[PDB]
Amino acid sequence: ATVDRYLRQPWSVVHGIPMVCAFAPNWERVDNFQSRPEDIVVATFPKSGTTWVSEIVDMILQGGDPEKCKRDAIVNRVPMLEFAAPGEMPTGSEVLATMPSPRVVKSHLPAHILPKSFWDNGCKIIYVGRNAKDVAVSFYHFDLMNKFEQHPGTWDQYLEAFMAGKVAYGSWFDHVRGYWERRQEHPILYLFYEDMKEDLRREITKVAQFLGQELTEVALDAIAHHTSFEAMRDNPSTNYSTVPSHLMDHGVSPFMRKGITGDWKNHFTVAQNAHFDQYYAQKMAGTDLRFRTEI
Ligand SMILES: Nc1ncnc2c1ncn2[C@@H]1O[C@H](COP(=O)(O)O)[C@@H](OP(=O)(O)O)[C@H]1O
Ligand SMILES: O=[N+]([O-])c1ccc(O)cc1
Repeated sequence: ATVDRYLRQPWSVVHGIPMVCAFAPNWERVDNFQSRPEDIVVATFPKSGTTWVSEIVDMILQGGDPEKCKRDAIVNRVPMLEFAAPGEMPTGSEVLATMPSPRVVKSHLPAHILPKSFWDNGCKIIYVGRNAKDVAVSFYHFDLMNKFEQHPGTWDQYLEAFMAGKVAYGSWFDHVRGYWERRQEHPILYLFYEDMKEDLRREITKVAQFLGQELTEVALDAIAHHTSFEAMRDNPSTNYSTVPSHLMDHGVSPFMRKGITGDWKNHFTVAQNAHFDQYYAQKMAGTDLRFRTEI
């Protein structure tokens, strides 16, 4: 009721970055967020594998036992730093204040507005990047179903906004390059969604090592089995089916939508693809960061 006036509103702006309308009021709760050195941040541009990696991390911290990951939904096990639903739920920052170390913190904030406390405390950041074409498709369908978002209109107009960095959380180009460069002065494990599709066990192993956790072969296989797309799609703890329909209309588009690399080929027109490829090449010249659009 009270949150309704924030839903389906145009983006607000915080520190020059487009922001979900409901999340933007009382930004100081974010700017002044009190982190701990043991915090683990799962940071992504939206729709790049946040939930996937969050479940992997929580599974690793539970020793590979899926029962401890079924006791609550992932939205509560891994709170989103900047989440807010004024008048209906506590903010993510308030929920995190009460959680025991090691806290797992999800965020989509670009590196330059991630709260300074994280950088000062050297907090381990696991960043996940995904190729921009698949991200755009996933984010468009997410905005169709998620009522916190401004309505995206048609796909062609959404794609123009995406390429120009007008969507919530800003420019994908700036986001992925910012955390790629920031690893110079901070402990960051920079993962690729496409690598995880190619060889999930290889990436789980890298996450475990970054976190200092040793996995038996049995625990590694258990985590890989429980973090397949099919498993996470059918798991009520990870598939977001417990979110009220007035916030996420799962009938419009499910959260666990397709889970592949290359769905952009089913949405980009021949013209859109050529135009996107030409712009992307200009915007990504001068970084060594590279993404795969097919595996
Ligand atoms: N175990 C998994 N394996 C492969 N893809 C997964 C996955 N879990 C979620 N995904 C996909 O990651 C996207 C959600 O990303 P995020 O958690 O950052 O919001 C969605 O992509 P699609 O819309 O392309 O299906 C979701 O289907
Ligand atoms: O991950 N999330 O829950 C999100 C991501 C993007 C957004 O605009 C709102 C919510």
